Amino acid sequence: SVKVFDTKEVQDLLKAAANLNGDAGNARFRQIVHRLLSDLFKAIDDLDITPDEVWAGVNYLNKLGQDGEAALLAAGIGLEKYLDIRMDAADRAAGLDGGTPRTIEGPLYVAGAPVRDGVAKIDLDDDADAGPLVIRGTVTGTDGKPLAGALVECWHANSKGFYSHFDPTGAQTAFNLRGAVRTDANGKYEFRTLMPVGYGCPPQGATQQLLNGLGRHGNRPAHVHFFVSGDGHRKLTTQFNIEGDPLIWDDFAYATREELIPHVVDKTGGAALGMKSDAYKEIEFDIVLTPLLDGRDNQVVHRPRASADA
Amino acid sequence: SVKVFDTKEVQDLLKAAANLNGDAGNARFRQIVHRLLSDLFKAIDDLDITPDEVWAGVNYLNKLGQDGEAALLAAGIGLEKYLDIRMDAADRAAGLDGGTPRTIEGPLYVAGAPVRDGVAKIDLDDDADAGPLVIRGTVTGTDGKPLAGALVECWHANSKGFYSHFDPTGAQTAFNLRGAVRTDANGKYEFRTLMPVGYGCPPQGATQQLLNGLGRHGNRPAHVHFFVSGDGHRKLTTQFNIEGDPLIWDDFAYATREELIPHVVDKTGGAALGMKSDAYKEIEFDIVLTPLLDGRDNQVVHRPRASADA
Ligand SMILES: [Zn+2]
Ligand SMILES: [Zn+2]
Repeated sequence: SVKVFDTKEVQDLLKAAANLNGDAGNARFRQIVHRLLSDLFKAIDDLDITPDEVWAGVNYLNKLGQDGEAALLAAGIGLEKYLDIRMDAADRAAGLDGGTPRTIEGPLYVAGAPVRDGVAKIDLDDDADAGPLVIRGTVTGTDGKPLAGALVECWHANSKGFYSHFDPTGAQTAFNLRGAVRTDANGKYEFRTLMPVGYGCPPQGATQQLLNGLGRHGNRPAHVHFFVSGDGHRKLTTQFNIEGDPLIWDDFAYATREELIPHVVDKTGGAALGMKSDAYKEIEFDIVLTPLLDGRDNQVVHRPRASADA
Repeated sequence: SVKVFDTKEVQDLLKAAANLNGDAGNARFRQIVHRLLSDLFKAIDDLDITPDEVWAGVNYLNKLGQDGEAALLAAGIGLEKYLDIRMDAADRAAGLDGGTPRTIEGPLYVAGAPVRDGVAKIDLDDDADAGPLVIRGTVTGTDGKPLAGALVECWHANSKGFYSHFDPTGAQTAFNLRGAVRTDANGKYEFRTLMPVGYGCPPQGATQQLLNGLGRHGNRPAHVHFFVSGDGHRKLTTQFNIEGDPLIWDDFAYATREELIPHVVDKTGGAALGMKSDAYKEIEFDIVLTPLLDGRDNQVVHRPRASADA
């Protein structure tokens, strides 16, 4: 067995490849690339990764991008959760850890949903196998005061586990099961929707291929995603899990938090809300936002996101 | 900046994501994934890589695979050269460092070229801007005796810097500038071709995008690729560079070696050889192969490769 990482030839190659001694340029980017390349080269050296293994990994990266799944893989190997862990640690160090917990966004947000006042009905497509669901709650700040005019956005899957704009069967209308509500004067919001079923990775796709190699499933428990925002407060990325889903603590993207599992309550009187049956389920999901730090939101995330027109 | 990498929560997440403790999955694959993931998480912690930075990297991985350029990036950030450095070290440790030096294959080999005995004309398409070139040499073993019936394959670019089967203009015939010759009884091979000009990355592609961010060019000096094989000997991947190219020691893929820069000789008498002018250039490139180690070729590489019919 041979080791070459700590040799002058290898260190010169890394310096050249990242252009550390180049003209003035993007020093931060060169610093990051040098670190990632150095770590990769050292891992190849330490584990004696063969050329055949490396070229299989290179081939995998081609498939990953061809499938458009790099952000799904980021969820599946815990990187997305890891970013939340680092934001959580920064919040604890600054006393901003008293609100509704964050969790991962996932890769399926779509911008452009219509904003309603107080109540939105977001099931645009018929879904016979999904029962009616009312999600409602109150938004407050950590101080305790309800927040009027706060913007509550949600998105979730249908009974086949698919999201609109990402449904491979093409069966969904634009913005089905996606919507936004401005809270009323008492901080209240309400979504009228249908019950989600859990998501699973595209079985032929790159993420599931890698999970298969690891001996891992690619499934998520049923859940609903949220963005919540409002004047004077930081933007919350969160979700809640559907109580009783047996995958709730075995999510392939590691998103579950014990504070984010509200009760599912059987109700009647559905016709008064325009639901499709008298019997329906209600989930009360109250949300607590944190104030800005020095007038700034130190944890909002910019990433590529889909958009569409109504 | 927070430091969370060493915490139990993060170490547990890494063990889960790579399924180190599961019964299922490929053991070697889980080990490699855990190492790469652990190193990535530590780098993010150490350099305080922001979520915005991480998601830009994720987006880049999508573009890289969409462009089909993972193998081109592997050459461009020195990973392909690095594999050669590790193979060279193994050969030194085993006493097998006495042949013509290896260099990188690159991503543009195509299997299927018609095999000729002794001499092959490989410029099938006219190319007015490239002058005539003869490449000839003798294949020997490390003992200095000629190897008869050894297979010498070469491939190189036209005057526009493009290879057949990878020419985005579609202008080249199958196997243009791609040869395969079996050496004669005296070990000799000869190719009659045109002079290559250097390759450059697809300018809108992912590899050049990353190089642009580093402040690096994506150009190669003019060169000719070789595979050389023969019974009882290991398969050699190598190249030679055209003497005098201004980029000869500034290859973006770091492939140049001092032993692989043969002298270019001005000749006359081209018409008798079937060349398009009386004056032509000649390059003598002798090749030394190494015998098998314990009956096996311990350095042959299996990677995805194109193929075509003549
Ligand atoms: Zn989801
Ligand atoms: Zn080349």
